[PDB]
Amino acid sequence: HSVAVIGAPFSQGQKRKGVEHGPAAIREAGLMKRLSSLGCHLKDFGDLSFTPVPKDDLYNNLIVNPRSVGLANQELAEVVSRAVSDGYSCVTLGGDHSLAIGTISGHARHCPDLCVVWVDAHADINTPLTTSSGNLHGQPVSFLLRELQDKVPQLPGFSWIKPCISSASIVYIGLRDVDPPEHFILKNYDIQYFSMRDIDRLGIQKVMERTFDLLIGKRQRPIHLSFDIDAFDPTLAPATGTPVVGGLTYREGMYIAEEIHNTGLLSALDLVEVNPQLATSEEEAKTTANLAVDVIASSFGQTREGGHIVYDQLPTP
Amino acid sequence: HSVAVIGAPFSQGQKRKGVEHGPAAIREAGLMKRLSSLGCHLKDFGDLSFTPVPKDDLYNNLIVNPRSVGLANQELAEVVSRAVSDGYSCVTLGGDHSLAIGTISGHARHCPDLCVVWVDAHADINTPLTTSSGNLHGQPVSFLLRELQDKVPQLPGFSWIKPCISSASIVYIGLRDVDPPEHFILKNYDIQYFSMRDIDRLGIQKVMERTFDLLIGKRQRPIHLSFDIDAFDPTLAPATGTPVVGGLTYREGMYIAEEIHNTGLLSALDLVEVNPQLATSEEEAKTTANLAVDVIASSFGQTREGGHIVYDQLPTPS
Amino acid sequence: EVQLLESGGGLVQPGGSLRLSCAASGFTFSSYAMSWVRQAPGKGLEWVSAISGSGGSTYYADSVKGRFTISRDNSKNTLYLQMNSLRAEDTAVYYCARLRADLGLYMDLWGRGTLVTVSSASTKGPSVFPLAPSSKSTSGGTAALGCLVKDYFPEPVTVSWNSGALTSGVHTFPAVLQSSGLYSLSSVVTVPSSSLGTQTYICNVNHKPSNTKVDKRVEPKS
Ligand SMILES: [Mn+2]
Ligand SMILES: [Mn+2]
Ligand SMILES: [Mn+2]
Ligand SMILES: [Mn+2]
Repeated sequence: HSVAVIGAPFSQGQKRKGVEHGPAAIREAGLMKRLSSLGCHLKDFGDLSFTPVPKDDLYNNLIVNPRSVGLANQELAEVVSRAVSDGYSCVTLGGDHSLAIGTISGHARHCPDLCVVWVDAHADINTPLTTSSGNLHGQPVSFLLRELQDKVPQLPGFSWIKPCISSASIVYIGLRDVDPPEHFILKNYDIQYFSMRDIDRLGIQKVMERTFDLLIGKRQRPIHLSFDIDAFDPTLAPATGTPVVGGLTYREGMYIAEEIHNTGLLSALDLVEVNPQLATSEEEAKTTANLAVDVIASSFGQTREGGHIVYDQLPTP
Repeated sequence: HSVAVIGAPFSQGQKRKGVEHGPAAIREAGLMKRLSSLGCHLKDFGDLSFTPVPKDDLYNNLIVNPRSVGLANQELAEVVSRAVSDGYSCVTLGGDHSLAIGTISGHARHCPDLCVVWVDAHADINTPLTTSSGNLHGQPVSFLLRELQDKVPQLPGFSWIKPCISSASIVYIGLRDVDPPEHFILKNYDIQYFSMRDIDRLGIQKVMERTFDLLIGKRQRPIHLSFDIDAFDPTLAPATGTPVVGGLTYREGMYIAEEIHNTGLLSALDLVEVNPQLATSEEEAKTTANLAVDVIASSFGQTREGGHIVYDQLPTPS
Repeated sequence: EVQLLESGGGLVQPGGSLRLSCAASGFTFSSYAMSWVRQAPGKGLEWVSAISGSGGSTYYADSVKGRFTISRDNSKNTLYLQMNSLRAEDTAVYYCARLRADLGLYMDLWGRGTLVTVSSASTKGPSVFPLAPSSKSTSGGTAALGCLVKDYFPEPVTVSWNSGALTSGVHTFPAVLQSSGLYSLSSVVTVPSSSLGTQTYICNVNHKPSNTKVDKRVEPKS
């Protein structure tokens, strides 16, 4: 098809920053070459605002970075809306998972009947009242849900976000760590999810078959794949944020991405929490980055059994 | 049964050097003790005539270097033909996957109706002209498929090879890293294969059941198991030249080997791409080597429950 | 349908370094080995280096061993040659060549070459002067008219007329090194005298080495 690549180096203050190198690491793992090889038109929009995290002290944590983030997401949503209207599928490299706000927002502006598949160990679905002060990396979904709106507070920089998606239009895969309220929210608002248990109990294949019966069961719709890197077992994905053990096998995540491709309706993708500072060694970093590249590529057709790259006939001696 | 062990120290050059220590590593992992324990009569034929150079580098690679392999394979095929006629099953330690040319050739000379099971992340079904002269780590099947001959060039040292096997008589397991032409060849010539997707699709159990329904469905045939070590996920198999991620689980590869044993038709086996210089540490080397030993052993009977060695005793102090 | 195209030729001083690139297209680049061969000014060919088509196998002439460094990137269909500690001796045209080992050794496809100059002199852009057509040859028949490209280093300059619109009657001459060790050349065009009155003539002079691209009108004086 056509594919738009958007760098979004987001952060939640010092001790949690470094993820900004996330997009650059994926890039440095030959993202462009591989998507090029699949035979898809590549417009890379470079990195986004990358506000140099102001004075890295003060009340910047309290208000300056969160206000700047909220607006950074606004800019992103604009780029995404622009890229998506021009007919491109949108790849968004992260960066913290918070960039999901902008991407699903900007996507929704031309694709209002879109659905979400959330591959992540966490549900990333708290209210801002439930924030851990190191804030928004794991509560982005709330602003987007059009049933949790009456219980989420208008924050500085987030005035622009209007609830894009219903609770019955996001489906989660990979759940391993969940805070009590999130579990409540998911049960309460009747949000569909498949955890490692469901994966083990049903098999990856049936999970995707159910997921598609839920989202695109009665109506063809554009799909937004938000992929958190922590979703994969930490042995595979050792350079992430709050990584949880008992995560997806390499083959399971390829299988997801592959399945998503086969539906044909992939409209945008997010690849997030790819912090290389987290890695102990160069190999740990590159292995995570390389895993990312694979996930994107698998979603856009790369088949492992051999590429779809045309060959009319072989040579003559 | 009886088992013949053949060392075949093949290589491409300095880059892929250490494959010659390939066998010796598997040996040093107690291959002999373990096959001995299964009850197999063991004739080890040591290491086969090598693939070295004099000055090294130069123009050796692309001229003398591939002539050396082509003829080395000829020698191997002779030893295999001899070992197989003497009634032995043939274990071939590698070495690069090129040695498969000789082994399937030499095997076919007394077992002309043989079928192949190719466990490898790659298909190694490129030609000599459809890819670089990189010592045919992924070119050993072309020379052996009768359907591919009109599209392969007679090379210096490969004059001797006559195509042993039909396209409907080799089945692949473990595909993860396939070049554009290879996929074309496999689709074009109608060659059956089960990759990781197909593994995840049906489970290892169905793969072995389908594999056997294809190859030995309508007539019992002697089976040639060519096992590339890269086939196993690189966490298991970290000491191979070209390691591809998302590879087979330990349990899946044992299950294959075990299934192959239960057919009872195993006539020869190749265990290759296990060059251990590639390893970062002693443990990485030995763990890969030890994995090899297991694979061979599983193919020749070693299992989790009972492990052969039948016991009808029922002791007491009566 | 199949091409090699060298780039990154330039001037470098004693002690200096430079990276030559070679674009390929029309074959599977990774299917064949490649080779760097250089031609010193007014001398024969000399082999420099070669690399395996797979990659990760590098060979060098004893003249360039441990100073030069062959490399490639099959994904982007490119060969390269990093050249360090260059001395005046290294001055030549460097041609990237496809290497074939089907029976013996032969290089079956070359690029257009790219110049490397190692002089301890400095890249100088040209002065461009208009050449008076002919005071006499103003009335009848035709008359020669040209551009002087003077005092530029190193080679080469390229000349076109009216942005390449005029090429019938155009003659561009080889340059010559003065005793000051500096290059100069001229490009002349023959048009009918009657046309000169009401047809504009401008030579376009491009010097890559100083990135000077001068457009210079030429018309008769008093
Ligand atoms: Mn997340
Ligand atoms: Mn997560
Ligand atoms: Mn192989
Ligand atoms: Mn292999």
